[PDB]
Amino acid sequence: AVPKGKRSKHKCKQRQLIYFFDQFDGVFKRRRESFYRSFYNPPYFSKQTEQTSLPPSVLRPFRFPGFWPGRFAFKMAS
Amino acid sequence: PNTKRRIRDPFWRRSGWWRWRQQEVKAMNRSRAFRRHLFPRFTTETVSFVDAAEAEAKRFKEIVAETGRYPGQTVNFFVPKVEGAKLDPFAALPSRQKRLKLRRKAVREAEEAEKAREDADFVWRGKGGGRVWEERKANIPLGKKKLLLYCTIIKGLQITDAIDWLSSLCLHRVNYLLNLLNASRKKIHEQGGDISRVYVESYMLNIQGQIKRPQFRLRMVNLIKTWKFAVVLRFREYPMDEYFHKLFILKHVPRSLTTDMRLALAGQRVGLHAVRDWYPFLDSKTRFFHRKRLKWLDRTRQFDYCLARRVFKSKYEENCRRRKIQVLQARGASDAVIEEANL
Amino acid sequence: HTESTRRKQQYASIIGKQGLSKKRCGIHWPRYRRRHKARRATKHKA
Amino acid sequence: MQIPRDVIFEVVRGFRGRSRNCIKIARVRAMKALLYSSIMRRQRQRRYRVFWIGRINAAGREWSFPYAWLATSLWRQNIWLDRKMLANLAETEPASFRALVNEGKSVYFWNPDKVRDIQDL
RNA sequence: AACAGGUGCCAGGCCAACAAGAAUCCGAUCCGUGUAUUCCGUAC
RNA sequence: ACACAGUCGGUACGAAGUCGACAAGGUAGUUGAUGG
RNA sequence: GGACUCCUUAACUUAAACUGAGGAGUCAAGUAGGUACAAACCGUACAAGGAUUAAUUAUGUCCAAAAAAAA
RNA sequence: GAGAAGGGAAA
RNA sequence: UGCGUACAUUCCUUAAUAUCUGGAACGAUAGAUUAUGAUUAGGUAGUGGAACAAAAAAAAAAAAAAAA
RNA sequence: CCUUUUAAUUGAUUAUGCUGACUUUAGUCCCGAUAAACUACAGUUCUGCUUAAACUGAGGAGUCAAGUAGGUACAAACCGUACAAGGAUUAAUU
RNA sequence: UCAGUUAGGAACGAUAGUUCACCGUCAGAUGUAAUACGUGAGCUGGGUUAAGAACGUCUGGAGACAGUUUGUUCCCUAUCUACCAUUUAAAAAAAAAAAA
RNA sequence: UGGAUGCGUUAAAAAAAAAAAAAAAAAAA
Repeated sequence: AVPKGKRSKHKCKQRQLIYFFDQFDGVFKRRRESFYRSFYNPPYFSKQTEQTSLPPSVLRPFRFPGFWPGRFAFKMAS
Repeated sequence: PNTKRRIRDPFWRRSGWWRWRQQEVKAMNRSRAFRRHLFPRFTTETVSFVDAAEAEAKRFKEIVAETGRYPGQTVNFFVPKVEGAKLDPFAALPSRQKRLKLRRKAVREAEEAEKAREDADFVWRGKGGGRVWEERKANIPLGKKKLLLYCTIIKGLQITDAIDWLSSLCLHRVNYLLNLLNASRKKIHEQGGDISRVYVESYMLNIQGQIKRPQFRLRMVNLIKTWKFAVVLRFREYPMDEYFHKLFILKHVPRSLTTDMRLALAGQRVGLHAVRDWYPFLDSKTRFFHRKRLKWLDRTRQFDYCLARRVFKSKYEENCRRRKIQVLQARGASDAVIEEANL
Repeated sequence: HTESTRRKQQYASIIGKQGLSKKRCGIHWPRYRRRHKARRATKHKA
Repeated sequence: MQIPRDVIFEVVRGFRGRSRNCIKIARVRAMKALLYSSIMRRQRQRRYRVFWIGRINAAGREWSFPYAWLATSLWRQNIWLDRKMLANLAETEPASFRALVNEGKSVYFWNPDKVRDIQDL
């Protein structure tokens, strides 16, 4: 069995939107939610990337300085 | 997965999504969205953004069309472009990137000028404005159909939100878009733009081609294609007034910012005052109830849009200035150096 | 066809203007030069 | 070609999909559009005329003088206002239309030579 | 006007070892072998 | 779009005012035509 | 070496948009109207072109749908 | 008042 | 005793090329186009007339009003 | 420009036309046979199949192909690689 | 025979490519017709209508028979209509900035 | 300590019934 005609641009656009919503609500929202929940734990440190990665760390940066009420850096010692 | 999750369909609904229903529902949605706005009840002026380079190009081309001559020509005439011509008839005009550079220059100049204008705190400016960057990446081995998904995800989001989005997807070929976003953010920061208020305003996909390979089958030989595409992203630094009206009044706050606030509170990296400090932006419930409180205060005429905007802008600017001063002090710099850094 | 129509329109747009240059004329440069030579032809020995 | 290419592309402006820019489909669509225009421009006169006729009939029936009697009366009276004018007077000049109806009645409702009073016999 | 080549593109007189104009005026943004006017060389 | 997806037509401002406006009113800027 | 309607016929099961003859009309190569809906029936003061005037053609006059029932 | 035998439904 | 309904070379604008439409007429330095002149102008096959098809070549791109 | 000419072989919605580009089918079909761990105080995961001796006086029982198919950094590069006396009697030097 | 507000139902085999039939059992309720003699992009391939080969028959022959036989690749990932399943919503993606 | 199926068991009643997905004097969202 084969198509009897060419699918139109209008219907292809409709399909684009429908598949976008399907993939969004089926994969992308869930993956983003899991990613944002993982932030409450120290970032994963792969032992196979030791040779080139940074030393292990736990701190997660606050990336909007305009909303930070505390101190940004400590004065140089002497 | 949940196996009972509600997956959305933009064209059909059980409740009835015929065209008349869509019309009525979207009229309701437009009304609600407009009523979500709080507007100042007193302003001195209604300044609107204009692009001098675009206006000059428009007038230049209008003159060329109306007189058949370049502006200032008296003897010769305008010569349109023909096949094989190596001269651009509109070479005197700036390119799109040059116009963007001139826009950034004008924005900087107007920002500096506004700091010495009386009544600058009572002026309405509107949505548009601010600096704009256009960044392009080529040779992406992805097709239009997938790029449309990945760009519809991030359109309209703050840059860090978009980066988090695309990083959460665990897709190998989205590394191209992630590289573009990271490089653009680094470039804007180095040029002095405030990463905190840079949004992805629009995208554009430009095909480049497709490499074809034979695929030998039972009765025929096919050609399988690998795409070649380029992506152009438009980043915009929102002016401080627009940033205030978006985050504070309409409660459209970056989830990256909200997550950082919640992580700080959970880890006790800030004081107890931070809870009330960040109440207007912290969570959905706090944002909703603060919006209700602001609406009631505005309807009783106790809320002051201009005073609130000034307080928000001053707090933001002072936090940034403190960051700069303390990072300088962490180096052991001299008082003269620190003072000269502020000029 | 479309190519011939486009070429004729471009030639009609450029051919009637004096003082053009090679970069302005492109593929029509020899034709434009011959046309201007023919137009000059009447000035010889006045 | 049956129609010039430029005219085809100018006529298919506002159409749906490939009909706007593909010559093969635009030609068929433009042919049909202009043929419809040609036929309907010849046909529309009587479609307007029936509208005038219905308007006049309703206006006359409002005064108890149907269109048939009104038309006979006017034509007999040597009043040659056309249907469009009569409909316009009906919808915009009610007093003048009522005067026309009264004139038509004065001719239609003639009286016999002898009239009989039989109310008390 | 085939009084060839080159010189930023259409040059008899800028170069090209043997003739003759850095000729003048006008050119949106650079240049002009271009327009207009004019002088000169040529048994080329 | 009900549509070989086109064609012919297609909304008639203000009074949204008011210190308004022939014969009666029972004063509503209301009313006059109509007994078997 | 065309089609259908009509008139007159031969063949057929007094059958077939059957086959085959003699004459007119339409189609073929003729739009828009009527006949419910893709040629051949009716009708045309038959279509160069434009327009918001008019006419009793066929045929209609309860509604779909234009068009009579004063006192 | 009729293959009014397109649908409704009329003296 | 009525009326509805298709048809305008009524108005306005074009066209007529196998020797007969006035025209064997009126003009004439190369036809301006007929105002109550006529016939008229659906059309497959076939036949015929006309107008285009932006180019090239040619030894004819300044005796042209007013302004410059 | 106009005029005259042109032998241009001069007008393409159509030949399952030719040479190509780019859409629809569609983000659909297509994913070959068994796999784990590499460790906060020792070790030996499980499975399929069984010529895996490489001097012992013996070139180690073949032919053919790879126009160099198991060299080399998580390389579809660069560089290097078939020695018939096998060169290191290198039990040396340190 | 006529009549419905049409209500519930009518089993299996031998030979046979068979349909319609014949014969046997159960039952004691022949049913008939249409749906492209419904249905092969749903199945089979026994008969039947290719290449091989054989018998009878016809010709001088190659060959043949509305005579009989044996052997002989039954494709398609479903675009649309139809149907059976199936579906949060006003919002819980993005955007929707007025008045002057 | 259990699951599925029929070769097991039960019912063959209701149709204004069992049940459902859009409360509706809201006539220009």
